[PDB]
Amino acid sequence: VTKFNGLTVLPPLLTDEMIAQY
Amino acid sequence: EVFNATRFASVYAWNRKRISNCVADYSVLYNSASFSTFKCYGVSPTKL
Amino acid sequence: LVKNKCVNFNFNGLTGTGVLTESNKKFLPFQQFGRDIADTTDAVRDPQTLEILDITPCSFGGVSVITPGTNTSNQVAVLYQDVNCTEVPV
Amino acid sequence: LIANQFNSAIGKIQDSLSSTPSALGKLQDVVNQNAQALNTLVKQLSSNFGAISSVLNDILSRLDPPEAEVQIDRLITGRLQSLQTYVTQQLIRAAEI
Amino acid sequence: AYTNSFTRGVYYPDKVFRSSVLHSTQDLFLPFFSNVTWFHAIHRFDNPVLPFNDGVYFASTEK
Ligand SMILES: *[C@@H]1O[C@H](CO)[C@@H](O)[C@H](O)[C@H]1NC(C)=O
Ligand SMILES: *[C@@H]1O[C@H](CO)[C@@H](O)[C@H](O)[C@H]1NC(C)=O
Ligand SMILES: *[C@@H]1O[C@H](CO)[C@@H](O)[C@H](O)[C@H]1NC(C)=O
Repeated sequence: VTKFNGLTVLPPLLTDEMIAQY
Repeated sequence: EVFNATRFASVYAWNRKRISNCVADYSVLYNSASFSTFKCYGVSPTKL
Repeated sequence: LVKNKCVNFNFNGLTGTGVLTESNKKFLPFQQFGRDIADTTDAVRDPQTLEILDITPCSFGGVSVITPGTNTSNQVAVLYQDVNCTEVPV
Repeated sequence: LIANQFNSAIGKIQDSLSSTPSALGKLQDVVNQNAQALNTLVKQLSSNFGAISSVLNDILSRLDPPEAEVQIDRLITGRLQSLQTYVTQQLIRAAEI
Repeated sequence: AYTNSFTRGVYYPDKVFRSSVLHSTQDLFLPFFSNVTWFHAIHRFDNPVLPFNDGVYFASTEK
């Protein structure tokens, strides 16, 4: 699976490490 | 140089004088009340 | 010219705003301005010196107020999103 | 025999995922669609929208307020339409997701 | 004599630097694989008169 004009991306609440733990 | 020239060309033979490489003072032109019409059909008559 | 500080600039009428730093990218001799995939004015060359100035937008980001119920307590904790707070106090 | 078959099947799934380039098609398409929508939203900033220029600072300078208001109004209408279109498409895509 | 301009004849449209950017420009370009006129100067041989038509791609090889 593969600068700012008022645009911000919010990180997900569950990181990939914790999703992998789930 | 072109504003105070003693002669001006006719409309059918209008000139095209290029001004470049100089500092242009539009403040005196805007504040000069000698002009009867100073309206601008371009962008603005003061912010230049 | 002031660098590494959020200062407004008007490069012969550009009237932009951002942070001007040293630019590692190499502008070609004829090229003057710079853009990106979003055609944002990323870099500008000086009008008196042959120096390339990288430009980054001034830090912005919405704030959030993490607060418990007001019936519980009035204390809050503010989150300045997507900014390092070595520059938050402003 | 069942254990051997299951192990071989797991290995074959690993190999197929490694080999097939469009295996992660759904996730790749979702990411590409979001990136494309964001890119077109940003590209809408440079559109003229009928004003004298697409640069808000250019409009603000070299312009008196009485017509700078109408130029800014045209820019507002265009950019608000673009943002509303993007938000509606994002709502549709979020419903699909 | 006619010769084919294979791919030469591309110029920078403006003065903007771009890195890994596939930009689309609409301007006066020399078409790829467009036949251009060959001319001679040795041996006698002279240089003729040609029009402009808003754009000329000159290319002279000399020693
Ligand atoms: C806040 O807490 C008090 C004390 O438990 C309670 O009576 C009140 O209903 C709470 N407020 C809300 C909005 O739940
Ligand atoms: C702020 O944090 C970011 C995290 O990515 C780091 O890269 C950056 O260097 C930090 N800023 C300073 C001034 O140390
Ligand atoms: C070059 O291309 C033109 C335009 O299609 C054509 O008329 C001409 O015959 C071509 N010349 C040769 C030598 O094939």
